Amino acid sequence: HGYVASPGSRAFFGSSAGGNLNTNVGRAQWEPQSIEAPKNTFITGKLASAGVSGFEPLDEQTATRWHKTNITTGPLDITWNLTAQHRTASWDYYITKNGWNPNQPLDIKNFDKIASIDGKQEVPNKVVKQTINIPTDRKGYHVIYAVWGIGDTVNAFYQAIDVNIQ
Ligand SMILES: [Cu+2]
Repeated sequence: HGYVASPGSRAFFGSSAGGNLNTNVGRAQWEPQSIEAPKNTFITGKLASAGVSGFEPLDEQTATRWHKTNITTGPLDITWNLTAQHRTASWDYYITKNGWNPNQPLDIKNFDKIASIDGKQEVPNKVVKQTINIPTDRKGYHVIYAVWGIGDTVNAFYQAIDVNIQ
């Protein structure tokens, strides 16, 4: 169990630690760490919730629905907080392509992978800090999809992150 705290994930921003910067986020208000589903679950319109019961409100998709963190292209620091550490296989990061439609359901086919970090089947610390590169053809509102792949289960934790790139 874990979430991306910086830049705050869509779920995390629904919690008090995240400033309640997103309203009406279902279970994400209280447990943004709990978006767990089998690996390689990428159902169109169900990326933000990973299809998980009680996280459905996260799947709404419009240009103005969600709070964005202002960022630049180039390096971006990602910080996870893990409420329950688990042996880890992988950390994968995706971002929406230039030209994507922020008023349509999220579809993984409209993202590129932009980073992949091997977990080495070790147990990470409670705070995990990684740096990924945001490609320079992205500007304005984009969604980063951060996926923590568990080493000793068939599951992963899924974190959609709303950013405004300038
Ligand atoms: Cu867990």
